Amino acid sequence: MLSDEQMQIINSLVEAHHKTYDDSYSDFVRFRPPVRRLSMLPHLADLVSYSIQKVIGFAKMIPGFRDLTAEDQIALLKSSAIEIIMLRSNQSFSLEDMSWSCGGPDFKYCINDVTKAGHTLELLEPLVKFQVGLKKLKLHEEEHVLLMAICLLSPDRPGVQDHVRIEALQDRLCDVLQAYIRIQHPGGRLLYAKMIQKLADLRSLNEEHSKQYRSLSFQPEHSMQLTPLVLEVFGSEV
Amino acid sequence: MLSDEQMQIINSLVEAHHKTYDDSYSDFVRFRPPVRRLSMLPHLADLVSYSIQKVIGFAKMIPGFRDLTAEDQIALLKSSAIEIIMLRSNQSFSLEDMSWSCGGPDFKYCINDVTKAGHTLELLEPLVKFQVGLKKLKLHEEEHVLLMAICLLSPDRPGVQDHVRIEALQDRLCDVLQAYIRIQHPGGRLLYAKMIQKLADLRSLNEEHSKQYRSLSFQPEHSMQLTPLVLEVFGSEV
Amino acid sequence: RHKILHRLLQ
Amino acid sequence: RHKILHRLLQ
Ligand SMILES: C[C@H](CC[C@H](O)CCO)[C@H]1CC[C@H]2[C@@H]3CC[C@@H]4C[C@H](CC(C)(C)O)CC[C@]4(C)[C@H]3CC[C@]12C
Ligand SMILES: C[C@H](CC[C@H](O)CCO)[C@H]1CC[C@H]2[C@@H]3CC[C@@H]4C[C@H](CC(C)(C)O)CC[C@]4(C)[C@H]3CC[C@]12C
Repeated sequence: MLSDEQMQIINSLVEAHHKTYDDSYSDFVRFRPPVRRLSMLPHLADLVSYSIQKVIGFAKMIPGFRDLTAEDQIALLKSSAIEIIMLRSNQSFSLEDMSWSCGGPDFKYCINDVTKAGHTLELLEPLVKFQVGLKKLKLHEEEHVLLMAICLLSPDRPGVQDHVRIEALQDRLCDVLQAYIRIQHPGGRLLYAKMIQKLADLRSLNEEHSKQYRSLSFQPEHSMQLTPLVLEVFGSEV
Repeated sequence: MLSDEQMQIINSLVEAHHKTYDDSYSDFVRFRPPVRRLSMLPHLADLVSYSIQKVIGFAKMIPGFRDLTAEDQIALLKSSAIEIIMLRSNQSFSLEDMSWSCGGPDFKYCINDVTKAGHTLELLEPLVKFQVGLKKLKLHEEEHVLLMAICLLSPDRPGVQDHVRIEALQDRLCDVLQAYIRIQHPGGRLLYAKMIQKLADLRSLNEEHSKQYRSLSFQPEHSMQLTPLVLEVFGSEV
Repeated sequence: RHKILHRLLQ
Repeated sequence: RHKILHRLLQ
């Protein structure tokens, strides 16, 4: 049975997610419009840049994150941002569609669309397969937000100083998640192990995105299509 | 009577302008959409960033520009780009409207719209007054493109090394323009002097834009709305 | 260094 | 320094 403290953590993570995932997708009309080889890059760079702002907002409300040093906060967001975006995008992904549905018809994204932004199928094929594997787990929203927080608060990320402080934060969240699944998720005996495997999947996806981003960022006619916030977060400065 | 060499200069400048001013304005649908205090900044930053690319294309076809060193080319574009954009925008400005009409209704710009991108009336009131004063001159297209080239090739700009080389280029263009007006422009005895005064007007406008841009660029929630190419060209690096 | 990130983190 | 400008100037 979960304690009040463990329950307060769940409450605060759910509220944080609800404050920064917009189910109406109303901001997408603000992006440079989609065009359907690099024709989707303006739209999808704007989309990812928007999502980064949402991940930053979410992170700032994870209990303990804001007390870390500014350097550790930056280090955790720079290495985990693409992973959190992939994770949080599962709530618009559909097994029936194999697509991300974000409101209107202009903002439904195939595999055909997302291969038109400078990235190839060696990133996009594992990403789609990760989405369906994750969707099939049928996570409660409590499990979904806990996984995002655990992913964000991984101490084995380049640039973090206070390893022990953030590992302590992560272990607390892991404890919450294991107890949640045991008490509240019928048939979830194997679920925690599968969720941890998805964290490994994300590391692999992160590596492939980072390798391919280096190609874009070295071609100035492509990098000039990105946003300042994307250049900062996926850039190599320390 | 104009020589063949002076005539070849006019031909090449007109062709250069026709290659990089798109009378159909078809690319404007690619920008982040207008929103009608900072609500026009995404759209107008995209608009200005697009215009910078066009000015670079124009500059690369001015006889003599491409033979300057890469540093001098960068120095001339960084100090003159905003002036060339203000100048070239006169071909969509209307005395009847006091607006810039760029194709469809979403891309007609009032004084009300262009005050919604972080800049105030101490830039926008002189800019509009400059537009009507320029429009009233009824420049031939030959005079218009020559003025843009002369403005671009001003040696009294910060960062230029080869002053004497680019002053020589500018004097040639000035000679062309004075002879053009005398032979081909009826009643143009006072025109060259007025065009030179507009170059002074642009310096003042440049100074005010640069001062106000510093405000935007120091507020990261605003500068993050700009494009990488805008940050490069209006930035302070040497 | 990381001007926008710092601002967004408050 | 001026990475995009250099590229656009060829
Ligand atoms: C459309 C979805 C988001 C749906 C959400 O519900 C909306 C709220 O976040 C995103 C998620 C992962 C994204 C891909 C990640 C890898 C890569 C990043 C790259 C960004 C760049 C160019 C900076 O590397 C752009 C192209 C992709 C393939 C992304 C496409 C959009 C996806 C699927
Ligand atoms: C709408 C017109 C362009 C019409 C052309 O025919 C289209 C092809 O170029 C532009 C010209 C000057 C622009 C202003 C310059 C000063 C300032 C720059 C600033 C750019 C920033 C934010 C980087 O400082 C955005 C806001 C303005 C006022 C510009 C608005 C659009 C105008 C009138």
